[PDB]
Amino acid sequence: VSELAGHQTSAESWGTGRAVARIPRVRGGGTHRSGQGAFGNMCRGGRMFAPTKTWRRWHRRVNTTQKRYAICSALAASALPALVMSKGHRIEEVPELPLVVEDKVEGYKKTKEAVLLLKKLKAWNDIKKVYASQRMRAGKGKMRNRRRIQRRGPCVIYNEDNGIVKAFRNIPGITLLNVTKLNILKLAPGGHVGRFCIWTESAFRKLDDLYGTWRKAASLKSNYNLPMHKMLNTDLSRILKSPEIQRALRAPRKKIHR
Amino acid sequence: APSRNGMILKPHFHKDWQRRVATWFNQPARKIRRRKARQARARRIAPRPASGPLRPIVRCPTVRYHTKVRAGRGFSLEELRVAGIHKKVARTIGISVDPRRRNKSTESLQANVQRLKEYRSKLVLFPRKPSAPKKGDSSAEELKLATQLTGPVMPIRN
Amino acid sequence: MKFNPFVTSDRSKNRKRHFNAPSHIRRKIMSSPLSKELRQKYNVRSMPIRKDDEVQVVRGHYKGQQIGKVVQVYRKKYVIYIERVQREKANGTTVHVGIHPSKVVITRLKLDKDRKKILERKAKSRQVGKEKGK
RNA sequence: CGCGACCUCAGAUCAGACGUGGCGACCCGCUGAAUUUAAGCAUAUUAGUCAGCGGAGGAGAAGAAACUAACCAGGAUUCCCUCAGUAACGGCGAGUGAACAGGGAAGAGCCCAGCGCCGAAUCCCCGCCCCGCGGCGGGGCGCGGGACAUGUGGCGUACGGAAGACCCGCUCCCCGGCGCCGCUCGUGGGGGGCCCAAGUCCUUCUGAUCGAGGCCCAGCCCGUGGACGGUGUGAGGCCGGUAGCGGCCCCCGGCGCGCCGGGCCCGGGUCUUCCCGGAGUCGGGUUGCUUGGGAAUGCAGCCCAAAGCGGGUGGUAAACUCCAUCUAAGGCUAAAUACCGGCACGAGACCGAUAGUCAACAAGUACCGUAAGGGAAAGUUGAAAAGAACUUUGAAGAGAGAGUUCAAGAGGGCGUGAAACCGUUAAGAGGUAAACGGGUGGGGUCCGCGCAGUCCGCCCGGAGGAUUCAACCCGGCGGCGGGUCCGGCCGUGUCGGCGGCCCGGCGGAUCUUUCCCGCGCGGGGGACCGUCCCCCGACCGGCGACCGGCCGCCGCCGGGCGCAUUUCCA
RNA sequence: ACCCACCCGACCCGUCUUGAAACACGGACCAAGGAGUCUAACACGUGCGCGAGUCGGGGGCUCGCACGAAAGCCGCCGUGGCGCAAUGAAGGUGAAGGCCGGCGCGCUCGCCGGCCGAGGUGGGAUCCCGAGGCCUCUCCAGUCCGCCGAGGGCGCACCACCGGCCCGUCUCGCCCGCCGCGCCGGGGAGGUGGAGCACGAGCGCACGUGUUAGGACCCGAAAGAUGGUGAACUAUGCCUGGGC
RNA sequence: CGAAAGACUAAUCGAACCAUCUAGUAGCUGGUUCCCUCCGAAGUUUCCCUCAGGAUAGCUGGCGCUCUCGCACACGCAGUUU
RNA sequence: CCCCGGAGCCCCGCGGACGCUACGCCGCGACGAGUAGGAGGGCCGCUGCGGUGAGCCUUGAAGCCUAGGGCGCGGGCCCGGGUGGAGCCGCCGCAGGUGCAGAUCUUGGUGGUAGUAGCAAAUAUUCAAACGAGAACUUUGAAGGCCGAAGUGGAGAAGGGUU
RNA sequence: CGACUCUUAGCGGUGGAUCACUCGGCUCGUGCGUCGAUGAAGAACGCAGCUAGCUGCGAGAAUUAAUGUGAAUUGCAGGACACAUUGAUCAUCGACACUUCGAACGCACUUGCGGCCCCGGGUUCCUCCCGGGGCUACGCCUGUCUGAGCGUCGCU
Ligand SMILES: [Mg+2]
Ligand SMILES: [Mg+2]
Ligand SMILES: [Mg+2]
Ligand SMILES: [Mg+2]
Ligand SMILES: [Mg+2]
Ligand SMILES: [Mg+2]
Ligand SMILES: [Mg+2]
Ligand SMILES: [Mg+2]
Ligand SMILES: [Mg+2]
Ligand SMILES: [Mg+2]
Ligand SMILES: [Mg+2]
Ligand SMILES: [Mg+2]
Ligand SMILES: [Mg+2]
Ligand SMILES: [Mg+2]
Ligand SMILES: [Mg+2]
Ligand SMILES: [Mg+2]
Ligand SMILES: [Mg+2]
Ligand SMILES: [Mg+2]
Ligand SMILES: [Mg+2]
Ligand SMILES: [Mg+2]
Ligand SMILES: [Mg+2]
Ligand SMILES: [Mg+2]
Ligand SMILES: [Mg+2]
Ligand SMILES: [Mg+2]
Ligand SMILES: [Mg+2]
Ligand SMILES: [Mg+2]
Ligand SMILES: [Mg+2]
Ligand SMILES: [Mg+2]
Ligand SMILES: [Mg+2]
Ligand SMILES: [Mg+2]
Ligand SMILES: [Mg+2]
Ligand SMILES: [Mg+2]
Ligand SMILES: [Mg+2]
Ligand SMILES: [Mg+2]
Ligand SMILES: [Mg+2]
Ligand SMILES: [Mg+2]
Ligand SMILES: [Mg+2]
Ligand SMILES: [Mg+2]
Ligand SMILES: [Mg+2]
Ligand SMILES: [Mg+2]
Ligand SMILES: [Mg+2]
Ligand SMILES: [Mg+2]
Ligand SMILES: [Mg+2]
Ligand SMILES: [Mg+2]
Ligand SMILES: [Mg+2]
Ligand SMILES: [Mg+2]
Ligand SMILES: [Mg+2]
Ligand SMILES: [Mg+2]
Ligand SMILES: [Mg+2]
Ligand SMILES: [Mg+2]
Ligand SMILES: [Mg+2]
Ligand SMILES: [Mg+2]
Ligand SMILES: [Mg+2]
Ligand SMILES: [Mg+2]
Ligand SMILES: [Mg+2]
Ligand SMILES: [Mg+2]
Repeated sequence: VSELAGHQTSAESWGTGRAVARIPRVRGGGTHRSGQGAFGNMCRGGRMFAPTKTWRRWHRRVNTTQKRYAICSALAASALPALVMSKGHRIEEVPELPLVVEDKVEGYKKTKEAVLLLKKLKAWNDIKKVYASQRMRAGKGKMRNRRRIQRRGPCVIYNEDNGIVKAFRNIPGITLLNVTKLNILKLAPGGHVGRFCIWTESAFRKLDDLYGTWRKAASLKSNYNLPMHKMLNTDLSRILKSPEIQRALRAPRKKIHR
Repeated sequence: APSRNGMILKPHFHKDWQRRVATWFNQPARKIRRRKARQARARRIAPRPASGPLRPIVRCPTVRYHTKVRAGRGFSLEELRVAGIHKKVARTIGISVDPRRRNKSTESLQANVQRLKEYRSKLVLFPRKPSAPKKGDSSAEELKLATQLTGPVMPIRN
Repeated sequence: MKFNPFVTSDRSKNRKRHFNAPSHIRRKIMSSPLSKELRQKYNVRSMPIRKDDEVQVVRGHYKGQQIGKVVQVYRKKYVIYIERVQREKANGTTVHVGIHPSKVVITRLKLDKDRKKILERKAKSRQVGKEKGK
């Protein structure tokens, strides 16, 4: 809010003794606004309580190493179709979920080419859905240039723009990310981890260089490895009915004395 | 009031700080602006190093920084004299000259000299007209490069 | 999307720019399309409509095939009045119902030197687009 | 008793110039509180801050050391990070509070006075001619005037300079014009103009559709264009736009070439001989302010008042003594930096008419106050005025009909139309004010039934009808699972190849300059070590990491199986 | 859930208050608005990333920013902060000890070789060993699997305690060192001060709660300051007219 | 300004009015906005230009941690008593 | 002295819920006053952003009304009918100018008071006629009255600003 | 049953909450970064066929010219124009124009007095009279002219 807001009067509070209510009141006149109360956050006119400042701490910051961890997590659950399906991405007829395309796609220069590529990969249903989602936003956003809203559709991770990003552009839903410049906000929208992705061989081969194996640095991000896992065999069903564990357990008391 | 254990602390919010708070919503813009102007300085000074002028090796002062080495303001007069450069010309071939620098130690003196010797070597002085006189370098080293040097010229490695 | 950073997308700023647009700009705004017979011939999509271009209404109540002559354009009100597109008041006197150029279609232009040249411009810059795309 | 020089000083509606006020976000120069805090209060603090006055510019101010340091030393100002909430100050309380060094943005340096040399070599102004002329300029020519020796101009200024001899090497820089060529980064600099994709397709709701269903591949078309807005609802494809190293037209800049007119005979080193610096300024006292600056950080008034191997500084006063380090008392300087005022743009996790600016509207308006000054309220018919013709009652306001509208249960302060409050209609009640908690009962209101609700679902038995199969084999397809790990792909741990090692890269304070290249160092080889890859054999976890056969089992399709089977139906 | 009936119960809320139905204050009614915020700084807790590190700023490199004033990257990656060292006003100093064998007279002192290498006591989650059983359809033999385990061990973390080390200081002592033999330098033993050491736990971000500094939960003085506007009323002086 | 009453100075006077410093300061009055669940006080300590306020302990809550054994196989602790 | 792809089962070690959102589900006990104050959980609630419901909406969104039907201990919510006429919501996260009975609170609106208090300073009105929809009040005539030339008469200054 | 009162609902009012709109704000950012004696800012008074205010303009007064645009403006009138023509209307804006106060400038603030040059009527330069035009501020700079002084000197 403006600093001034509310202090553009000369309101002296009438003292006590004139009945009334000890607010600062608009000095003088034969206007309507003539002893109406001012300043106080209760008062019409008045001044909002603890006004908003610019120097509120809007921006926040995050360790580099975490951001990277985040982006890994995200890329990992771009695989794992369950998650991607749970994030909604209609990915039923897609062929192999780290979904990589020849790099003639790098240099398409027309939408039509792009759209036909999606239909051949069977991603087109995601778009189809994006289209369908396109509907009006509810509330004051409307009056603030956030009037239409829709899904997020497939990402397309390209190694270099040889045209491509022009081709996939009007197709609603789609994003493009350079690999060498990934982004969480787009890989994991809403901070929801699954995302349907379409990689391009060149980009996809560049991942191991960008983030490293476990037994090699990034070799591109200075000094960086992928994170470690805290428990290896995530699938504990297999663990629990292993030999070695179920050998050594007391037997299950499961009768119920009521 | 204080309340049981924790830094007594004097914070300086007694004058009208709110009148004079400085917010950094500029910054990004300003990173952009400066950069543009930077790029435009390069494109102006076509083949000259964008960096600017060659600057000399120099030790920092004080028992602390002592051991580290920096860039200087410009090469001192002894150092030009010895390398065989006229002081008013040095400004014109991309050589920073400060004149206020004393030169105490013979070692630094010869280091900087060795820079200027090095520099003049790896310099591609264009001629005044396209019609070539002396000094101005050969049409070979001119066609093969009217090329800049991005980054400080002869970078000062400690 | 748009990309040009000197243009708006800004409900309010567009609307002001439309509602407080001046007449020579409202010429461009109150443009209407050419029926497919003309569209073929002149190789033009659309033309700023004018005082006596014959016209078919396409949408609304008056929606029909009845090729009326435009009577008058009321650029103040963004609206054109058309030969027989009218309704009786309570006292009998007829009144032209305002139709909005975009829900109309031009069936016969009122060609003069200037208009002819415009359609010659639009064809030209179209075919340059087609030659560039080829 | 004149005339003449100059000097100091007047007057002019003398000729031509210029300053005057404003705006004031940012900047510079003064001036300068008190609320406040210290739980009182006086120094301190608030604060060199508000208010006051002055003066600026697109920036200002600053700035080319009388600097820092004390190091192996750095090298104008500004700005950011850091230093540092530190050194320091402070009723050593509350509170205050920098600086160098280090890393960054940017980066640019200079000119006088003096000391000297040059016939004043300089300047301003008048008048004629040629060019040029909307930022009054160039060339020529005048015994045309003045300024100037009480000192103009070139050279030169502390980084040293001047003048001499002979060592060397050689001779392009500027401006006033006039042309002409390449339209010169948001990917054609700036401004302006005008143009450029694709459905109103088929049914169907609707008052009206931009809706809904469909359209040779989610359907047709475009899509470097699916931003936005408009259009009788919700629109990529109706219109404007949007996109695009897209088009044309103007106008303007900026740089490239040519010609003319002028100016301009403009170096460096080496040895000799000369030359060298800002006074009521420094410095001391002092008082007052000021500072973090503490026996005085700065700035002042007054008194005193210098020097030249001097002068200043060297964060504890003073003397002696070495070192260091600058050169004060004259001046100019872009650049990073600032910007709640202005012109013009974009954007927002902001506000949504008691909000948001006082102000969405004829608002700094109405109105108030003598005046300074104060200072509101106030948005919304409908898609379209189609804003209710006409009859009728009434002096009219008002109605009654009629009509427009999808709607006037939208009728010109008219969207929605809450509550408080009132009028009426209906129902119920009524001497302990009303209202309330718990417990029932009576009545009302609607809701659910039932014109049996006897509610379903298995399995079974029986009596009636019903088609086709289960069971069984045969053919095909698919799935699961499995071991012989059988054959092959696949990968973990180990061992063998020292095999990738140079046909495997990176790293290393491991070495070697026997190497190479560039100048004891830099780069590249070359060794060494660490780390990552090929080849086969063997053992083992045979791991959801897969194929192929084979086996076993499941399911599906199609054959046959005609009725003690098989489902259906009652 | 609407009305009505009756029995029983039943004082009007808000607030300060030892005590409110009060002859305490606020409140006729209704609508909308209306009060613990934000920045900074600490503290402790908690979540994440990394770990003797950590760190991002500030800057820079990548684009006309549609989304980007983002995101990514940097021998700047670390100038620098904070941490890895303390103590003393300062000059300054600055965290190890043991054993064994030998040489100096083992002198609980001085100098030379070898081995171990953060000390010890009590308690300590946990781990390890485990006599022994307890059966098996027979009499014994007898490997395998357990169940428990009397008893004994290594013992995290933390606590109590003892020694030990560094800095300051005292006491008392006797030796050693050299380019400078000195108002030099270095040690020892014993007390005592320290926000110490004694095989590291920090850094970055986020959330919370607390405590301040800020308008600082909202509203409230009497005052204080700066700079202006008024003598049309009124107070007095003067000028020029009127009146009784 | 006052033949003086602290009178008068534009309904204002023991210091006019207007605007700004200013959202001045307040140990003092007043208010301080949804539900359930759980635990649940103090009005005493010492110091205070302290006595309508703070500090400090006390009382409250929250967060935990280290251990303990009803898993036939327990040590410590108490508004008691002997 | 035999195998569960079959002992037939009160126990089954061959495979295992109808059950198992392991932030789930199940079983035993004991317990339950609360200002100031603290803490927990809210599938309580309000506005906006990232995600997400192939969500809802002119065949009717929001809002408003409701002697309709229900849920929830509650905060609150879901349904039915009406009105209205354009937008809105569930879930997972993020953000906050997020919940009112009071503050002699601010603004606006409304009651009771109440058809009440009041329309009582300066002696005074009456008769006829006109106009007119309409006359206690307008105008005309008559009568009775007053101000009583220091005026309720005629004229100016200041002030007003078209009266 | 009656009147009144209270309660509830239905319909009417009262009032304008709610919701939904938004040519307005508020915030952050970018680029320029320009006033004035050649009369600024601001003030006043004027100007439309019908116009009060707002806005826009200056006695050429809702605007002239010029360029670009290419048929309107529109509340009603009335008109023009040949929209095969410098051409409606818009926009731009380079030319032209810009009443009175105001730093405000002849002196005064009454709109009150003036001075001096030039023109037309008025004369027949006869001054008057009227009307018009141009000058008439302060401070300051360079030059010019005219001067001042028992200021310092020179020759007579
Ligand atoms: Mg407000
Ligand atoms: Mg809403
Ligand atoms: Mg640089
Ligand atoms: Mg005080
Ligand atoms: Mg106090
Ligand atoms: Mg006091
Ligand atoms: Mg001060
Ligand atoms: Mg000021
Ligand atoms: Mg000025
Ligand atoms: Mg300057
Ligand atoms: Mg200087
Ligand atoms: Mg620090
Ligand atoms: Mg201070
Ligand atoms: Mg000279
Ligand atoms: Mg189009
Ligand atoms: Mg629309
Ligand atoms: Mg659209
Ligand atoms: Mg002071
Ligand atoms: Mg000293
Ligand atoms: Mg200067
Ligand atoms: Mg409003
Ligand atoms: Mg309103
Ligand atoms: Mg308002
Ligand atoms: Mg509203
Ligand atoms: Mg409307
Ligand atoms: Mg309304
Ligand atoms: Mg309706
Ligand atoms: Mg309506
Ligand atoms: Mg209405
Ligand atoms: Mg009623
Ligand atoms: Mg009744
Ligand atoms: Mg009491
Ligand atoms: Mg009582
Ligand atoms: Mg009270
Ligand atoms: Mg009361
Ligand atoms: Mg409210
Ligand atoms: Mg923590
Ligand atoms: Mg604390
Ligand atoms: Mg307050
Ligand atoms: Mg606070
Ligand atoms: Mg106050
Ligand atoms: Mg005082
Ligand atoms: Mg008190
Ligand atoms: Mg508890
Ligand atoms: Mg309890
Ligand atoms: Mg009290
Ligand atoms: Mg309880
Ligand atoms: Mg509408
Ligand atoms: Mg908000
Ligand atoms: Mg209320
Ligand atoms: Mg009465
Ligand atoms: Mg009388
Ligand atoms: Mg009279
Ligand atoms: Mg009279
Ligand atoms: Mg309204
Ligand atoms: Mg209103």
